[PDB]
Amino acid sequence: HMEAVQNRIVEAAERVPGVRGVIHLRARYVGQDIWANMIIGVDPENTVEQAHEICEAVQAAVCGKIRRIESLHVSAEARE
Amino acid sequence: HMEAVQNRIVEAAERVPGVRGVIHLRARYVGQDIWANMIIGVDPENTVEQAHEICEAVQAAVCGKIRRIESLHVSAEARE
Repeated sequence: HMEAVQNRIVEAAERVPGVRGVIHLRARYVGQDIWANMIIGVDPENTVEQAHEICEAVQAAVCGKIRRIESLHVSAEARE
Repeated sequence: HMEAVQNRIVEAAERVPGVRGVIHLRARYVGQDIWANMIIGVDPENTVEQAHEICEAVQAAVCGKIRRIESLHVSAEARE
């Protein structure tokens, strides 16, 4: 029953400047810890550097709000 | 192990305009649901009506962010 935690991850991610939706989220329990992988949408006209910064901001925001997450990998794809 | 959920309640409550800290929070599981009772601080110079509105706003904010809560009673006390 991972809906509640995944809902929290998505909402946290979406509240970060530059996030155009969560394209993909795979979360799994490793013991009582969550390890996750996420792909966010970003403006196709952002620079690669900006997209990297937005990914780092999502990582901080999400990990800050969901204490059980012990690994979170965030990548980005162009989204209009 | 109610720390994580109680931390979430407190943080949610504090982010509501007019909340001057959480003075008291008693939360308990009833099955897999949380029932809670909270006292917030408010400006002593707010009206009784305003304090009521702030309590209602905390109730909405908290219940909106913590899905397992099925009852939340919020009251207010003067805090400088």
